[PDB]
Amino acid sequence: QSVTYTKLSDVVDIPKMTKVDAESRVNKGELILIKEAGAIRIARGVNSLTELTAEKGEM
Amino acid sequence: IGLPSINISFKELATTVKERSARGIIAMVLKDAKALGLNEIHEKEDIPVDLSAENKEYINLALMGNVNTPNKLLVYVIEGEADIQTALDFLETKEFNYLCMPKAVEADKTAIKNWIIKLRDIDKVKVKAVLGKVVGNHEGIINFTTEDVLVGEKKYSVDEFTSRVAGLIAGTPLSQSVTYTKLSDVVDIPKMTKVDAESRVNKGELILIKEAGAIRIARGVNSLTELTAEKGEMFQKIKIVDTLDIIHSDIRKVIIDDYIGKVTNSYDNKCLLIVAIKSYLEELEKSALIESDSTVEIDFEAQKSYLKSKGVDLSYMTLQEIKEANTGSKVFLKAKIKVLDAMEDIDLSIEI
Amino acid sequence: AIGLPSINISFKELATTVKERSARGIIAMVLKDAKALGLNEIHEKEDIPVDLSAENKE
Amino acid sequence: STVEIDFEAQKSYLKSKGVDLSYMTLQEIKEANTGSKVFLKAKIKVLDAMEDIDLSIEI
Amino acid sequence: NMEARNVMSGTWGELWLDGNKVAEVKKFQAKMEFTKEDIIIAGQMGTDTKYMGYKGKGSITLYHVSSRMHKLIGEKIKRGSEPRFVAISKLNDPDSYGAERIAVKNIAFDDLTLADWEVGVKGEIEAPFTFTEYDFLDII
Amino acid sequence: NMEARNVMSGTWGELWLDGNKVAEVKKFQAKMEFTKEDIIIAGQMGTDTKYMGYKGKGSITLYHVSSRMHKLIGEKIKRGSEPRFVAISKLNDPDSYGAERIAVKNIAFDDLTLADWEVGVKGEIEAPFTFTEYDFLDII
Amino acid sequence: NMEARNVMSGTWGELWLDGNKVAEVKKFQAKMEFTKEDIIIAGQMGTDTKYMGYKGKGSITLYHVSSRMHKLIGEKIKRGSEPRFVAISKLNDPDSYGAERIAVKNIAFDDLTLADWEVGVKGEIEAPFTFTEYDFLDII
Amino acid sequence: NMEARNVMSGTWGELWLDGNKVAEVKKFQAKMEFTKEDIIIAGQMGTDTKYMGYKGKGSITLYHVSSRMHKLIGEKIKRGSEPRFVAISKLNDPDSYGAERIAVKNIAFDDLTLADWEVGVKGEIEAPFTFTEYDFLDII
Amino acid sequence: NMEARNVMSGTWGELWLDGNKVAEVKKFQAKMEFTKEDIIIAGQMGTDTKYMGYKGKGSITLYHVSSRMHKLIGEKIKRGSEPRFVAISKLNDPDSYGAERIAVKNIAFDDLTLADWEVGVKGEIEAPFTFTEYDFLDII
Repeated sequence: QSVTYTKLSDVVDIPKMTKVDAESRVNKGELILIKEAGAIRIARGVNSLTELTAEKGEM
Repeated sequence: IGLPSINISFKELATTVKERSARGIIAMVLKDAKALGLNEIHEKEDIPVDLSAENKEYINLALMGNVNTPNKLLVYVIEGEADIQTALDFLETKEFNYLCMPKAVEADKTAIKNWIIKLRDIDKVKVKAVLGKVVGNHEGIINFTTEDVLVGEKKYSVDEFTSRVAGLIAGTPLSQSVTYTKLSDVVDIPKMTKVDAESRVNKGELILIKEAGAIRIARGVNSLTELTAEKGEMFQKIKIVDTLDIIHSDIRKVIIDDYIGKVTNSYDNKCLLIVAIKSYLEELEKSALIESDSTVEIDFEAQKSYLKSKGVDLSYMTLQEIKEANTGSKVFLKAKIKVLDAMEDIDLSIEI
Repeated sequence: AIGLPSINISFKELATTVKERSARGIIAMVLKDAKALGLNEIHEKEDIPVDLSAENKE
Repeated sequence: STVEIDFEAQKSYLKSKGVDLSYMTLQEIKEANTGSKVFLKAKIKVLDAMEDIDLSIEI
Repeated sequence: NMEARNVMSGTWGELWLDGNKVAEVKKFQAKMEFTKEDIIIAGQMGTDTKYMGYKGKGSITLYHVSSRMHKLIGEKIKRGSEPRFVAISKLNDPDSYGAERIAVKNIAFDDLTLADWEVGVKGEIEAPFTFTEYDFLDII
Repeated sequence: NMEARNVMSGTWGELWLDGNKVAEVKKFQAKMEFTKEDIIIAGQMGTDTKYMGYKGKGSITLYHVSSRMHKLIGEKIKRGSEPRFVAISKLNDPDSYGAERIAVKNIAFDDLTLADWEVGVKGEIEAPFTFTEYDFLDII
Repeated sequence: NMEARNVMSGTWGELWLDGNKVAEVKKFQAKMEFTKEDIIIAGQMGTDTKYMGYKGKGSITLYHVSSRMHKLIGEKIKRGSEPRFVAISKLNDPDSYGAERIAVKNIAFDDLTLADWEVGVKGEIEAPFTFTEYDFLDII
Repeated sequence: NMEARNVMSGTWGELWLDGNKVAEVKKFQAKMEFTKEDIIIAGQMGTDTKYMGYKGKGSITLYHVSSRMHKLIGEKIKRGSEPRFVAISKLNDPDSYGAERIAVKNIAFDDLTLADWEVGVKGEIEAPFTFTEYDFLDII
Repeated sequence: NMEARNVMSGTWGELWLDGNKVAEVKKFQAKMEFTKEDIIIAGQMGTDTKYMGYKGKGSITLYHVSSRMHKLIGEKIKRGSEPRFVAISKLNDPDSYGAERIAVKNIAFDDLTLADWEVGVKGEIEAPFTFTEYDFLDII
């Protein structure tokens, strides 16, 4: 499995935070919590790597 | 545990309440200085006493249903002197079908219109609102323009009758439509001509009309007025948009619950997902919501375009190789359905 | 450019069919125009040089 | 998946030790003595999970 | 165009039952039997037939490695509630033209085997069934 | 995960009858047959079925070493009183995942063999039966 | 406790018919078939059975050396008077635990063979019968 | 021009009772029986007839899935009020020339089945009736 | 929405007679037969009918396991006193939409079977009756 869209039941509230900002942050490479239908869940399962080279690609 | 109790009591007859409906969830925003928060109102009897009598009458108007009472009422209370966006933020978390707010101003209506348009287009969530005087071109916005509705020797403005309209719409079952639906409680409507009614219904307003007998709704159109090749005349009808939204919500719930992150992206799992979606469509066909002979399939052109975008050489590639290729984390699918409309116009020629 | 998960379900109508494009034949062809000289290799109706006139387009 | 002797690292180590790699067969380089060092290379493939789904419906 | 290599071998078959892959599968079968009625037409020596409907019948044979069918149907059958399943079969021979993948729906099994063993004999299970619907995915 | 060694061999089977271990079992069998009724639904080409009940049927084959069945049923059958028994079968192959143990209840036998022998042939006994109930112990 | 030597060999069988020893027996058989009736009980998926009675059936096969059956039944059958006989079978293998001796009573034969021969084939006779009663002597 | 495919199959029938479609319909029929009087004319050997009227009769059979007829007529029949109904029958075979649709009016049922069930058998209900009028829609 | 699983199976029936459950019930049925009078109206070709009343009829069959009906009615019938009973029938199939329960009141039996037995056949008893009233509980 993966950690994308994994719901955190314990967490209750996050500061107000916009969708386009989340897109930009995950584009830079960040793990953030997002508000979505139902409980609070993980936006994406990326790590901190952001440099793209012939040796190490998107995967 | 006490002694055995055998009590036989005598009482008079009591009135019968209208049957509850499984479908239809409506959220309303009220402004009161006391008892802020979210309240779930299931029955007309259970209303918090902190609210004013005027808010109670708005709730009561929302409670009545066309054929059945709406399933659940979500009320959010804000004291006032506050931005509407803070209530919209809380409402984004919950699940609802219609949004109405009797105490409205022009800026508040603009905010709600923008918020719902943004949700429907970007957030991929299908929600609707009933607004007093809004010229929004979207299907998610319902424009109801009738002035000075008088019920039981009272005066209701156009903006504060939207709760009743939303309750009426939520009470209607899927098989039927709100066209020519009559309101017994309503007594009098200001005088108005038929040509004006034709012009307004062509413009895209949901208005009240006075016919033989009680008052009734003229037509069940949306606020959509501009048509394209992709969006035809079908999307202007409330019933069709409602069933499409139901299909969207069901499929999204299934996909989110069972497939996102859980399973690996391989062609066999795509076939399993296709079979599941086909089974859901068959279930819909059995209930007669949609016509028979619906299909689900892999969208070949989108997959090939995606492969071209990533620089994959399609030369010397079999159609099976292209169809079964690895697409990273993306799944491309397409489907086809058909929906009918209700009976509204009749021509009968009699020869004597 | 990775982003947030996207689950979109779109409603539409009235698609249309097209003509199949084949890999069968090759044709040698001669044109005269005062610009965009040299050979020109064309596979589809959209990658035509705008330099050629409409009469040459015909 | 494949497992084999890492040729490039072995050749680099042979250069670092002063050995001459010219007029040497591939097989000769493969089974050359490398002291206490073993260089191996393996190649495997992994697949991602479903994250984004596109559904087009025509009425 | 035909070469003897183009015949599909049954070793390249795969089966999914109720969404779960089964690896110890020996054979799979599915077939539709038509119901026909004889109709004698006046003035014609050759009698004709009228098509009325069909029967779907199949069977699955698998090596005895786990209690798959017990867990699937045993407890529900006793209580009086009958379950229905979906199966997907794929035949993909590398030397053939392409793959063949069919989904068989509304499957109801005919029996349940609790124990069948013999000294000096390896275990096997045969499970007949009936069905009503099907779909085509990737036909040749 | 699937290997040829994981298939259960029938040599590793064990049987208890009426609480007594029988060392001399050749094969054991138990199976439930469902009763189904055809139902034609208007507007549908594929006919469906309705589940109505089941039959349990089995058999035991054993080498002829003692008079087990005679002592079990012979005298009671003549008097008009029919006995009922319980059997437990266990299949435990060391190379498989685990054991399979099932209890078969309310067993009534179909016949009784008094003598069956031939010159130059070793003796064997076959005893079919029916049953109604069962339980699961240690399924895989 | 079991050794492969404990299985009874059929070469060690003996038969007495009407009090006379027959040295020429090839096989002997006797078996009781129960009569059962299906009974469906409300609220129960597994159908049960009721025991009603039994049928005894058997057969004797012997090498053709004398006219035993002719002398036994031929003249009486024509006159309309049917005879009844008693048979005793004994199975005594030295390597087994013990002997098994059963008396089969009220035997009525099914047919009579007058002649059955073929060139290059040795003679044999098969005689089916029915019976009603039995007794146990020296069971294991 | 007669073909075997043109014969109408009854699996393509459909029924509407009191404005509501009945999915579980099994059989439908309706018939008008003419009343005739024999007349003998002087000088004429063959007897002739006179037509005086007709009486309509029909029947419906459905699979037992709900208490439809109870809700239709049960309470009303006790109080002494008799309801009349309208039924529409449609037969549309894809291989036939066209569809056939008839409305049967002024229907009065003959009885009401409160309960008829049998262990081991599926439920069915048969309901005869009488009618007076009819109308033609989409005649062939 | 018609499915084959929704058809009610009669093995799930239950009966209460005079307040006591009867486990050995085999069959139950109850029916109301309407009385109709033909009426011919001048100027109308089709004959019409008038509803005048109804008569209730039913039957019960049980497996012969006890002398229930004897104790119920035998002594009373001789003296000239006729008892009336109440019966409750329940049909609750797990695969159906819901349960159906009907109470049949003012039951008068038609006869009393003192003895009916047959060698080789199991015992059964059939008891017809007539009734007047009914009530609906848990209608579908």
